[PDB]
Amino acid sequence: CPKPPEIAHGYVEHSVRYQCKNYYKLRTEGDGVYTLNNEKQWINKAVGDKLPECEAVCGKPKNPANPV
Amino acid sequence: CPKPPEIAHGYVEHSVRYQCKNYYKLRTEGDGVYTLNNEKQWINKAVGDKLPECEAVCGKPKNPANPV
Amino acid sequence: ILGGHLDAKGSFPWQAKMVSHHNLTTGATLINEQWLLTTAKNLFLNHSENATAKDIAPTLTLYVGKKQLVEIEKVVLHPNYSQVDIGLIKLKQKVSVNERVMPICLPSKDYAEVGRVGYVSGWGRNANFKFTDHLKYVMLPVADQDQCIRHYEGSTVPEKKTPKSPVGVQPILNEHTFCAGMSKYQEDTCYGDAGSAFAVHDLEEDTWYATGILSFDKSCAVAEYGVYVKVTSIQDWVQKTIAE
Amino acid sequence: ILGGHLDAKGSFPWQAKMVSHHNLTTGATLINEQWLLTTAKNLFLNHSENATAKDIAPTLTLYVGKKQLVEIEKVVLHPNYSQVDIGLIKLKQKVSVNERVMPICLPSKDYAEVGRVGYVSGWGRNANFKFTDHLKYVMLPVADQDQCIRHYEGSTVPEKKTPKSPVGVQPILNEHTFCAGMSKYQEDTCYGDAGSAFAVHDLEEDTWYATGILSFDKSCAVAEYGVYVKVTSIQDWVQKTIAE
Ligand SMILES: *[C@@H]1O[C@H](CO)[C@@H](O)[C@H](O)[C@H]1NC(C)=O
Ligand SMILES: *[C@@H]1O[C@H](CO)[C@@H](O)[C@H](O)[C@H]1NC(C)=O
Repeated sequence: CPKPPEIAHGYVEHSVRYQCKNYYKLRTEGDGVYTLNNEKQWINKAVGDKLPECEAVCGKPKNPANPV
Repeated sequence: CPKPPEIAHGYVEHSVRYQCKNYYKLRTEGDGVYTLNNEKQWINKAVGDKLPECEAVCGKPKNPANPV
Repeated sequence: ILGGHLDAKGSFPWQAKMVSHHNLTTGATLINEQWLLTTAKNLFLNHSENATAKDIAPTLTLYVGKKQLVEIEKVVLHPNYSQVDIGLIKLKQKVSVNERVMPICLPSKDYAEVGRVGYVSGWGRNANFKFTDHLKYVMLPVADQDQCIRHYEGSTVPEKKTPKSPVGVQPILNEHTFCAGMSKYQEDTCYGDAGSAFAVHDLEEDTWYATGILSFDKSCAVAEYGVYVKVTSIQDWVQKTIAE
Repeated sequence: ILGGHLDAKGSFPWQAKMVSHHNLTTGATLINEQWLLTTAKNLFLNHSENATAKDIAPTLTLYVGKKQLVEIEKVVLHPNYSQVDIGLIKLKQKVSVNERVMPICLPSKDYAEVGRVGYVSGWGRNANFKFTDHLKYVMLPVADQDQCIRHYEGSTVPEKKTPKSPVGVQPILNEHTFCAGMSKYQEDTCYGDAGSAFAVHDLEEDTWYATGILSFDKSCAVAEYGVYVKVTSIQDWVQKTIAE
């Protein structure tokens, strides 16, 4: 959504890809891609229905101090 | 949809894959995968926003006649 | 169809049943989601030779699958239908394709080799001279072209030909035509089988192809061969007419 | 911080400002979305030695980024804070990480080599003995451990030590500790800079690491070195305390 257009005699399988905003990183054992199956479930192959996490990035200042 | 769960400090990009039911075949120059961009547009890379078509399969009878 | 087999499994989803306004039954062949192949003689049934294409279309009734009515938009006679007994029917709506309704493929190869076995389905008359109640099919082999011309005409020479048709009425025979002999018994095509496809099963691709459209359907097992229109000889006109 | 530079670009998003209930300012270091490193002496400011962790936590005020208040859940003193001047602060809520608020990484390597230059940011007192209005930083090199022990104590030998601290008050020096000498002038750390990180910039990874936490912040350019807690010497206790 917003609703992919439907085609005659066709059907859509919905995929979703998780990504983290700044200033975060994706924490997951899968590739972040989840596909919706018949059971209203977004399934990754294969961390299962386990969703990813967005962890903060350490020690990457936007404006680092002047070098030594 | 039905709504992929949201994660904190994360976001989703929606993909969609077109496939034809029986007894049809997918007619498209792309791979049938369309990604939703910022402009509410499902874009394939790269047939553009051009949607696929489902064409009927000829000469593949479900119960063919007894062989010669 | 005299003798043969009952289409008990529904193995010819491209077969259509056409009915004229005086209740004569003929055949047509779904080649497309919107188009069907038939013979010009079928379309001129219960008409005068003066009728046009726009005159014929409203007077036709067409069924596919299991007695499923489909609305006709127009018909397109072959520009030379006196030698190429062929017409095209276009439906208003794309027919929904399933296990009972499915077009046959148009061939890229020439399968009309003497001896090749093809399947002919048909709603024509049976051994009792009655239109069949259920769809029937028969396996027929392509016959020698010169022996066929010799049986229905005088000889290969134009200045030596005579009627000689065991059914009286003469078939159209020329370059666009091949014949199909008796299978192995006295089973054959008959009145109303015209418009049906001489279907060839390409075992290399496992695909069924319309190699011919039955034109002469009056050799009701008393003449030797039925006469079919080579689909490869009209494929160019068919693709041009479909668009549009 | 005496002398040094103004944090004009906001280059230390891990720096936090802690305030005691009697308006003394000290430092803390964000190492996590919920956890901060500081010194035990900072937490016992304006308390008695008899106070516990549950006593200290409600009396603290903590700011990150641009004067952004963050609620404290609890504090965890190091089991041996008399030799390892370290405490951990846990926030009730994960702080939102942006360009003004961001944790520093805990190092996997030992960077505390004699001569390595690190950055120390701090809200401590300046040349006028006043708590600074804006965050300042200074670049300091790691000093020789034996020369440091010799300057603040008698010698390396335990049975030969004497006070001798130019500031009177003695720093904690042991195996968990390294020193940082004067940069090049009379600029140094001072009262209130404790709890801040001796940050090392790993040029191979382009990543900033908390190599030390400033413990002894009373060598206000009249004694030689500040004394820092090796983060590598407490990393095991830190990871265990975080969970949980
Ligand atoms: C119809 O007949 C003429 C004969 O002069 C031939 O040139 C023309 O190509 C034929 N048209 C088609 C579509 O076969
Ligand atoms: C605290 O001190 C004791 C000294 O007996 C030592 O064994 C223990 O490991 C220390 N704990 C930590 C967490 O460093």
